[PDB]
Amino acid sequence: DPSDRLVPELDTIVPLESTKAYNMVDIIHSVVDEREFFEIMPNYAKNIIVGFARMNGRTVGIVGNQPKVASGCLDINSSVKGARFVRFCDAFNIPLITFVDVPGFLPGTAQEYGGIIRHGAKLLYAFAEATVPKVTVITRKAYGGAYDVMSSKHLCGDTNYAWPTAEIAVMGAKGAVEIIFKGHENVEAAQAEYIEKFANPFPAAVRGFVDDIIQPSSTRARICCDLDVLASKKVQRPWRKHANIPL
Amino acid sequence: DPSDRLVPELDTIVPLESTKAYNMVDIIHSVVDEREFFEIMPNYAKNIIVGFARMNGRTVGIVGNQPKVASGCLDINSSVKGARFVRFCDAFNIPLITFVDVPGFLPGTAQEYGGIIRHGAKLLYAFAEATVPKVTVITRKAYGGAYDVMSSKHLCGDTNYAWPTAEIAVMGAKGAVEIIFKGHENVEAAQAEYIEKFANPFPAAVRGFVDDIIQPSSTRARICCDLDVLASKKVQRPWRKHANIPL
Amino acid sequence: DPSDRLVPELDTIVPLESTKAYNMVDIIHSVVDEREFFEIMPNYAKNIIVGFARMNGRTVGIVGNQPKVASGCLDINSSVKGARFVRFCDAFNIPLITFVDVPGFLPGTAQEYGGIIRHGAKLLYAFAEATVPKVTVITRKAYGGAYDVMSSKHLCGDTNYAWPTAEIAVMGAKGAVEIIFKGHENVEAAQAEYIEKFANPFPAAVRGFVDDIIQPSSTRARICCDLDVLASKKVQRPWRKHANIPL
Amino acid sequence: EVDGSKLNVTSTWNLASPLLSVSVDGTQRTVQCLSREAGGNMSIQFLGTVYKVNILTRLAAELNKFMLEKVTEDTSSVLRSPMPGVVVAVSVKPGDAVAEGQEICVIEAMKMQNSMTAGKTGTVKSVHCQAGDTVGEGDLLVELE
Amino acid sequence: ATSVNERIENKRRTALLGGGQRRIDAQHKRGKLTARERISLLLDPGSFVESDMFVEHRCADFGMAADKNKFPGDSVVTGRGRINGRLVYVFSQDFTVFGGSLSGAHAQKICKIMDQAITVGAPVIGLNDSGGARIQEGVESLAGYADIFLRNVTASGVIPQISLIMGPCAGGAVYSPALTDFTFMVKDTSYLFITGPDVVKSVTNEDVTQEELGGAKTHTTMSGVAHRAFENDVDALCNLRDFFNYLPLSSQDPAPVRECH
Amino acid sequence: ATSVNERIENKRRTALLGGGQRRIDAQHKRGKLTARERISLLLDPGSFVESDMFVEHRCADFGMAADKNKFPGDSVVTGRGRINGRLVYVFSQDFTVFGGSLSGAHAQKICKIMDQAITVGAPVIGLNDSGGARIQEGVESLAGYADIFLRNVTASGVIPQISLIMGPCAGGAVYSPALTDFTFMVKDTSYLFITGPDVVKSVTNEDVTQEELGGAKTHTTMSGVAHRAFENDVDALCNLRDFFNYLPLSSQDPAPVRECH
Ligand SMILES: CCC(=O)SCCNC(=O)CCNC(=O)[C@H](O)C(C)(C)COP(=O)(O)OP(=O)(O)OC[C@H]1O[C@@H](n2cnc3c(N)ncnc32)[C@H](O)[C@@H]1OP(=O)(O)O
Ligand SMILES: CCC(=O)SCCNC(=O)CCNC(=O)[C@H](O)C(C)(C)COP(=O)(O)OP(=O)(O)OC[C@H]1O[C@@H](n2cnc3c(N)ncnc32)[C@H](O)[C@@H]1OP(=O)(O)O
Repeated sequence: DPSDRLVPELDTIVPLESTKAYNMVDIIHSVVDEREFFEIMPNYAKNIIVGFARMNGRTVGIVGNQPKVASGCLDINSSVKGARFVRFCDAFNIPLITFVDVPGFLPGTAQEYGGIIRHGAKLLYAFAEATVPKVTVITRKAYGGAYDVMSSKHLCGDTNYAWPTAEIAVMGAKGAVEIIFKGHENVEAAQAEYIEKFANPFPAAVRGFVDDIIQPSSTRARICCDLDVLASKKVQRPWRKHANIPL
Repeated sequence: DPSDRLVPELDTIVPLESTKAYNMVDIIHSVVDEREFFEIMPNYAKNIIVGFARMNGRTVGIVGNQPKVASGCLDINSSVKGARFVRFCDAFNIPLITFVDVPGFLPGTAQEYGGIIRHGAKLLYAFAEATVPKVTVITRKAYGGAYDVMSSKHLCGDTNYAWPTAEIAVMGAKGAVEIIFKGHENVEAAQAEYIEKFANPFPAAVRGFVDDIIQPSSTRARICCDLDVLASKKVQRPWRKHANIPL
Repeated sequence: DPSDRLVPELDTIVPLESTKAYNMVDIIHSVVDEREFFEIMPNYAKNIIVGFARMNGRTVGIVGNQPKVASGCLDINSSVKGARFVRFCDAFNIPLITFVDVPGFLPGTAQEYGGIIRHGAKLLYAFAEATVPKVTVITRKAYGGAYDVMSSKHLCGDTNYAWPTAEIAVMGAKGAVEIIFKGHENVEAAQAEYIEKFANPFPAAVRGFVDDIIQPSSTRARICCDLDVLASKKVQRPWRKHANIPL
Repeated sequence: EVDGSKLNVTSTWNLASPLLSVSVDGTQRTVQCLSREAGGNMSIQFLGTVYKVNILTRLAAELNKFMLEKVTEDTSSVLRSPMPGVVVAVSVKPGDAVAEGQEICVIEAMKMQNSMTAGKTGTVKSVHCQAGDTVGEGDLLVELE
Repeated sequence: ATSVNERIENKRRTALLGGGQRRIDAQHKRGKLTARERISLLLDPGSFVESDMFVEHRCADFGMAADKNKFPGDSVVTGRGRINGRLVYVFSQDFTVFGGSLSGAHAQKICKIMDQAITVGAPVIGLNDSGGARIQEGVESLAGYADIFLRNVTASGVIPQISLIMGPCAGGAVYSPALTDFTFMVKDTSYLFITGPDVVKSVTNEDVTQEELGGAKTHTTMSGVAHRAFENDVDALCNLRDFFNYLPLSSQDPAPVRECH
Repeated sequence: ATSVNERIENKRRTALLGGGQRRIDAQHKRGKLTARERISLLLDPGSFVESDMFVEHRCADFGMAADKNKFPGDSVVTGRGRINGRLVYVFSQDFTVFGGSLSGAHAQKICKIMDQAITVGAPVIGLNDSGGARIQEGVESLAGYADIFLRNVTASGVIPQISLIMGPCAGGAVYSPALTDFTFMVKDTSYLFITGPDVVKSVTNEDVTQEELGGAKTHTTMSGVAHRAFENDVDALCNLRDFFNYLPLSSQDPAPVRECH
């Protein structure tokens, strides 16, 4: 498979409306070499996808959100499943590629009573300590703290990309206007300005949180070149016996 | 000498007018233990003071500006002497104390032909490379790249302090109003907003470029304390045979 | 360019008389591959030549004396430029080749007032700490401390060669005769035996300060061979954060 | 392909040897590369004559159009010294008017005596050539109007 | 004359009072202390040193550029002190202004204190009372959260990190305490939850009280997130002082040894 | 209907346009190229990957928050490329907007590419064309200069840093080239000085010309600051390419070896 192969069928895979879901495995198949993907835990915590693939002949780890199942939300099982896989990939010099489409964490008393905070911390730490090259692509949305947990640029990430449909926001628009504009009682326009100004990758791109906004059809060619230049990545960290995983 | 003794004689040592000068050696004597100071090159490049003193019994290197001669401006000889002294102090684990009162570098064609850029880079490298504890106090002013040259907070400095008479800005008020305001054609009140909005240590404190705005009388008590916290400072740098100093 | 190419044109480039000068650039061009040389600072401090070239395909740094300008005497600018270039070449594992023809340092009150001692120590240190392979060839003269400053054998140099026209001595014949035989008042012969005995490379050769006395036409075929065996040079030095260059 | 014409050039392409043997459309030629610079200048001895060429890439060639041509002070009015030898006598002193074909100085070198003449009409402002002087090649001697 | 001085004392007293006396009274009527009172109670007397006392946020939209919205310190009090003579670095969230929500300056102060602590090799103690991130701040709050998380992960196993939650903590203000080594809670006044009860009712259609959703009892008896719960702020701070004596200052140090009678 | 796509395309077009066609024409009439053309000549064809394309300044003082002076890119274009197959990281300062003065975004982009280069272990090339610092921005420019200086000092002896001054560099834009390993200039178009001739006349009371005060000849003949001078931008870039062919990529690599004939 040529490294600069164009992948045009991803140009319209993401639906225009945010209430309709798609399959991230389709994107993963379209991007990786020969459309071959060894998925790990394919029938457990389906709202997250982890696996091994190849880019330009080099084995890579793939972690992504699944909007088809549970609207792509994060929970305990997905957090643990992603965290251990990321830790293994980091431990053995395997590069990581992340596909981000997440509205946040799954709410409810069952998640709080199970310790969702601990497992979210597990996943955040797993992406945080990684010293292998990391390439991140935001497809549709990344809301709230989940945006940090999904290998953002500020976790010593290497390259971050955003598709034209990306939405890096603090939270949902309705909650944002209800917490900002309380007594304004004129939300009809406030929706217009808020959507026009913050429902796009522009706030993140204007301050360098994403390297560039790329066309989806050039995703693969964008990743491989990065993996060509990041193969010699080498960083140093303070000495310790080990760290304290939030298990 | 008790490490917490006050120095009220420094309360009004800085003159109100920016034209009147003062002796920084008086401040150095008032700050150090037993008012004992071993000056290096006291008769060469007199617009800068370098020397050895003691704080709480610990040997410290002192670098400061001399507004008495050349209005505290930096030039070839002062930069070279300060850079060499700072390099020696860093090489032998001697903490550095800096007193900053500098309006910039000395203008003239002689300085340009002599290589003022190279020697300014010498001093900047000497202050930036040092990994020993560095305590900085700004007395009256710090303008332009000289403020960067004099061990600013952004050169991996440890503690930076400003007296109430300090002022940090890109350059003088006249030049700023003449470069920014051209079409207003009336510098009558615009001078007033610029002066009472930027001729003070408030911008740097607001961005957090200085840890605190301390009273001069506490300076010694402010330094010695810090000086015993930073005794265990330890940082790591990338490996190299040696660096290429701009000599 | 074959590594064993002879250069017969160098066999007579050195004039017999000690007053007439030649061009070191011709020697450098003849020695190097394809006679291609990247001059560094060509129009400033022209009494010394530094630059980059290729030998058997590998990058080498060249420093040499220029007898055309100031009879090859060292001064402020030449010392600074050579020291900086040598430091850069040593820092990035670039082998150094030196051509030595120097009668000493340039005398005068302008050089003493400018601190010729400091910059001479700069250059001497620059060769002294270098751990990359260095190959020295003496063409005509090496007098006094300048011979030490020009990467002598005793600075942990690797190979040192002398042409048949080389001459290593404490100073010229004159000062030696009027110092040794000040009271003898028999200089008419003392000149003759002193010239016959010490105005030749034999005093350096018999004490072992030069590896061999080589024909000029075989210079290149020599140097390449040395660069073939010194590529794996590895030395050890005492630990330090950094040293104190005499800047 | 030069201006449409298609040719084939084959050789061992040894860039270090002083002489290069190539074959253009079967015709065997021998050339020399006397000079070469990173800016594109190249002096090539071909058919016994040295030609100076400037080779650039298409993008560099099209971007070179914005470069301002540096003004040079070589607007004639000065004659150098073709003879690298010794001048016997000088027939021109400062302030003298000169004309085309007017001999300025007589200078000899290598068993030959040559008397160079002014190539244009003018008046000298400063004379840098004196009788019985050793003057190398390419040395200014006269500065006319 | 020079007007810089009296402005310095105005900013000093504004920082000391935080966000006015009314907000402090509201804080006290809930049985909760202020950030500076907690700092004074936790550290040795006459040993606390401020850091970044004169900072404000850089926000300029949604009317945040008005002088009524500019608070020196910006919802966090950061500095260093000593407990029983041993050095420590502390930060305390200020619920008085903007509900303690994190902004650019807030995260900058926390990151600076953490960097200084990891440079010197001293533990970090954090008192948490924050309503989440500033929505009108923008994506800057997300960057601050990510920077703090990266510094917690980097400092994990190098210097001890202790968290004490003294109030509500919603949104992104819960991952940082989880990354620290130990987590302590205050009964009846502290909370820990990703989303509020209103969102739970809206999505999962079930009514729940904040206390039974993220209270100290829930997080100390059935979820395993917090390590201990204390009666109130004073008792929690005294127990934190007692507990700090057990731990070494850094991983380069051996286990602390005290005199035994 | 999504309006994001045409906004993206419009800001792509404005970013490639720099600061308008009028300023590009006025900058071409001086015999100088723009940053993008310089990078196109310097690197291999079809090998430039640009980073931080939509980054804009965050200044909101002196009326610079208006949309009339919000240029994407913000006076610098940064990225990575290959010279003869060897990786390199380049930044080029854009004199088109605000005289190429450095902002928070400008220094942020340069620091980003410097950090990437030092992490990967590749050289850095800087095409310097900057009139100084943004006076309207204040201490942010000083912080940016100090960050660049710290990165230059830290990267000294680790990766080769090359500066090519292709325009007038005044004020703080002169220390960063001085800390780099090599410094090259372009004749009749590039200048290097701390204070301009006007300030020299105001203080020292003596007339000096732009070229004599800071021209290429002054710094390559009598000052010892620059290492080489070239006729024009194209010649300078070709010679810089040839010179870069000599050096190794990192200090942890042996001297480069080519093939001989
Ligand atoms: C990265 C992940 C994210 O995006 S987190 C987004 C923010 N998450 C939130 O939950 C904010 C909503 N806040 C709340 O629900 C309440 O303040 C909670 C957390 C329940 C606190 O309980 P309670 O003791 O009753 O406080 P309160 O209702 O009296 O509020 C007082 C003042 O606090 C402020 N506050 C709180 N959070 C924020 C915030 N994120 N941004 C800005 N302001 C905040 C409120 O403005 C409120 O102001 P006021 O005094 O009522 O006028
Ligand atoms: C921390 C270090 C410092 O304190 S640096 C302080 C700045 N020092 C200065 O001398 C002012 C900067 N400008 C200059 O030096 C000269 O204008 C230089 C750079 C030589 C320009 O040369 P020249 O081509 O002949 O003038 P020009 O009119 O064609 O270009 C000027 C246009 O560019 C702009 N410019 C330039 N520098 C800045 C700057 N630092 N900040 C903001 N804008 C700058 C000018 O506004 C001007 O714009 P415009 O086209 O007149 O609208």
